[PDB]
Amino acid sequence: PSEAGHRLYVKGRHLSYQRGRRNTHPKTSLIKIEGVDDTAAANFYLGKRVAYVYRAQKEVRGTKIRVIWGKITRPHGNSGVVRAKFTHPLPARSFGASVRIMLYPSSI
Amino acid sequence: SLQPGTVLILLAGRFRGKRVVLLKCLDQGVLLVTGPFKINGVPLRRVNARYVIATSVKVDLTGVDQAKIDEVAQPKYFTAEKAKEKASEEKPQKKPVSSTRAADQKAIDKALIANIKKVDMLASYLASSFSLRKGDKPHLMKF
Amino acid sequence: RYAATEIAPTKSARARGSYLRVSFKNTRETAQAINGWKLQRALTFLQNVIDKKEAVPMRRYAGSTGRTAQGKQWGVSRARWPVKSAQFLIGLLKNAEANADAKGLDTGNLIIKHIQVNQAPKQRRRTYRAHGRINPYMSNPCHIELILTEAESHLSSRQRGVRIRRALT
Amino acid sequence: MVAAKKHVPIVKKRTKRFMRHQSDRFKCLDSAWRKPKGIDNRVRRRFKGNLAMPSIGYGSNKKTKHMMPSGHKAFLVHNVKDVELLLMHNRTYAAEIAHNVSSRKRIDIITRAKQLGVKVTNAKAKV
Amino acid sequence: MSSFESVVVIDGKGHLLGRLASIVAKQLLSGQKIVVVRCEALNISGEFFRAKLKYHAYLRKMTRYNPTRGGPFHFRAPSRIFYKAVRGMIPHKTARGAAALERLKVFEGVPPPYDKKKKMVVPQALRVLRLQPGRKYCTVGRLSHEVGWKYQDVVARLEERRKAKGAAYYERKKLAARQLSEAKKAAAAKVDPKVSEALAAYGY
RNA sequence: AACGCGACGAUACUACCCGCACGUUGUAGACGUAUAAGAAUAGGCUCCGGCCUCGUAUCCUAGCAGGCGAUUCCUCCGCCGGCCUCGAAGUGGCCGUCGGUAAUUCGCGUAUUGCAAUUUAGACACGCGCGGGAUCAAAUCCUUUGCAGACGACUUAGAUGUG
RNA sequence: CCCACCCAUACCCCGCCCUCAGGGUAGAAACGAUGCCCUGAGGAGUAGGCGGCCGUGGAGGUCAGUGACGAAGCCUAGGGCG
RNA sequence: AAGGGAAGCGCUUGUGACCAGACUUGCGCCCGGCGGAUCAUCCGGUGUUCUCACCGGUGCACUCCGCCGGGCUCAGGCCAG
Repeated sequence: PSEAGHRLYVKGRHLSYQRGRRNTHPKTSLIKIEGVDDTAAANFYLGKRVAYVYRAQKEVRGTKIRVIWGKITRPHGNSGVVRAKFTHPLPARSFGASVRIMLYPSSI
Repeated sequence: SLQPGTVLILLAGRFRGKRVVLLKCLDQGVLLVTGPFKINGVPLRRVNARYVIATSVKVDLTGVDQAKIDEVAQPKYFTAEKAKEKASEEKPQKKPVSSTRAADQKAIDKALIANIKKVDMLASYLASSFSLRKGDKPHLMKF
Repeated sequence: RYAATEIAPTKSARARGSYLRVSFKNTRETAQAINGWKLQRALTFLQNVIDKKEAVPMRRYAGSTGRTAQGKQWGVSRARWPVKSAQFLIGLLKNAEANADAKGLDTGNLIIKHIQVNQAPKQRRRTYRAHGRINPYMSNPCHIELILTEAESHLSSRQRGVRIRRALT
Repeated sequence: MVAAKKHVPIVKKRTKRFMRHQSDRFKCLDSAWRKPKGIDNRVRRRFKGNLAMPSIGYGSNKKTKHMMPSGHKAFLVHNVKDVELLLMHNRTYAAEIAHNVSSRKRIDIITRAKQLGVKVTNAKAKV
Repeated sequence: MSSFESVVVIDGKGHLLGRLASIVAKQLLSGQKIVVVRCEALNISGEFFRAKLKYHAYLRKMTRYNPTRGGPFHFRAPSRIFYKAVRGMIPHKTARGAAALERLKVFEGVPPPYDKKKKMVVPQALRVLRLQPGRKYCTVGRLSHEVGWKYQDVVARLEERRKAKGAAYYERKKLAARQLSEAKKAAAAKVDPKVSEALAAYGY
């Protein structure tokens, strides 16, 4: 009987797209890392993988759960918020929503 | 960070978040690792450097058959029969392990556990699974 | 021809009327009121409408219709009594019931599957108005049709292996 | 053969059609693009948030122009002589039988094109 | 420490209204659930007649035709004042703003489900950490009471009962702490020399 | 407040309650979703030794997504019963029984998911099935009333009676 | 006063379309030469000027063109090219 | 299917529904079994672009043409490490 956990990812929250005062660019998204506060800690996670995991209505190939894949590109600002590029822009309803950030590819 | 005979944490795949020992470093990002099998259930297998994490703990590798290791490291040991097992398997039954894999795994892990049981609680550490627990920040922690 | 072409003609009874001198709006409202019901209940309801015992709700064509308590039978306040539309629908329903009897179906278990009221070519009249104008009085006829029927894996290798695991254990 | 010539990837800069202004509000106005000639109209003045206007910039690559996603260029075919015209272009051109060709001549064209290896886009229409 | 939790419960005593509303609104729009207590203990900087004058100007602003609909509904509870600040700080006229406002809950006092939980404070909004000691400040509860809030005494009495139960709970907690200290001493007089020496070096 | 809330009466079916088989059902988005003193900040806490910048803390954390067996352990969880407790939008404690339980150590199984592919796993709500207990309801139309009225709406009365 | 950060169609690098300018292409194994290859630059636009393409009714020639095994027309949350 | 005091329009996702493509193997070798003489060379006639071909003859088991039972090379669609 274990009684432990299984988390191998770092929690993140998709906040918004890269944007100005008016215009928003859905090409890149802004991700807040759990526990990252500064640019050096962000630079640790640059290049790391990221998955937006959601659920749908129809099971297509054995699962009702769909994923969107991407990677961290560069730090954003001084807060450690990271800029992320995905295979497809995020659904824009996932503003303030959970993403799983994977430590592969790893260099440590 | 990775040397012949070092404990790594596999992060992805069937054995995700689990500690094994890297034995030999193959080419094009391929690493030959073993559990050992009798310790944590991981057999002789090859994984990817970009998906492992190298831990500073070094296991005493003296007493292992390097000829056996590189004989296994020859680039057919898995793919040569992979098609045979795929055809054989596809009420459900576990498909049999090859006798060659069984013999080499037995020799290698016999030597490896003989070396491992010297340092304290290393067997338990290798059998235990890796996990991140609230407040654990990978960007600062030393492995 | 009928709009509802997905109902077989050997199990259903249909009635039709063309170029009927009734109000299209009132006929549509009362046909929608009697839609989907049993034949006997529709006939009783239409006779009650003629007798001013029950009223049809005014849902779409409901300009300045006074309220009546009978409207609460429909969750509405605005209801009306289209006697002439009710009479012509009773005529068509009796014709369809006679057709069903001829075909041999059980009249006690028949529902109004399809009902439709369409607009017919308009029939002109003219009346006299002051300031040198003549007012047109196009009457607004409608076609009616009704039909009654008897009431009654490309999984991946990882997925396959994981399912083998849970099947074994 | 079935496979076409190796070609550079077919990239399409824009996929959705250029809709004429106010066509969605007026039903007498069809969706075909018309150049607006107004002096204060914002589609012509190119204000942001308005409909885009066709330009030569949206032009497709010369190497991939007039090519179907299969990698062939469509050729309208009326008969067996037209498919024998397409004979020497198995890897570059495809046969598209005209809409007014009868079923029997369609069968003949399909047979000849199968012998020639020329792909027919609409071989299963009347099957 | 930039951590994600189920619900963050903030004890609002000693917090400045605008700054606390700013932090709460940013968390809400980032996707965190916030529950604020003791909005009657919230504080507003400046002087109390300044705050009362601002609220009286707010009361003056009112629709003519029908005060029943459309007019600015001048909510007089401190919980509603803090909610007004957060709503003005969040884009409430959109789906995302509605979602954030649904993620927010605000109360007077500490209801029973939240008196058993841990209440956190925001250092960037604390009155003691922000206001210069010579400056005056007012209380949202007093402002609400003198503008027309009807339940100052009720929350005061409920707070008194809650503090009594908290005193009893803390008596039990101190007993538990003393017993735990005695147990740790008695056990450390045993364990195994090696174990204790090693746990030390590590840091525990 | 007609999209604010509470209490109570009766609730035929549908299924009202109860247990699980669950659901290709939903969710502004589980993955340890762990953590109650109060009060002051030109002071406070304490076992009365002392301690207080610092929650970069405490708890918890090992076992085929967590097996089977064995020396040793009475530690920690869970469910049901009794006594009490909690009302601000309603819970926790004690005892008991029963079930599970590495704090030390060991053997047998993991292989093949083939070099990664979300580690489909939580919660509440809703829906389909069973088998145990329980009950056999109302409203509107219709007629009537005038304490009401433009029509609606409202106060009333129709089942045996002071009708 | 100092540091860092955010972004415009702007500035820099790359790809693609078009236009213009500058070169090459015959004892032809030779070309929709009105073609093809190399290099660079440039791209807002009212009145106005020039060019090329699309469509309609009818006429000459041609496709030994299509068609009752279905022309034209019409409808289409079915597709392809520009 | 959407709908708390307008609809409608542009960029970009997501859900649902409905669809066009692509792929099904091609090429070449090591074999073996075959079915067979459209191998070469030379001779006669014919036509041309004066050295190139077609016919008729000659030419039949490591020579040429098609099939099969295999093995190997290469190239093959989609998304990725």
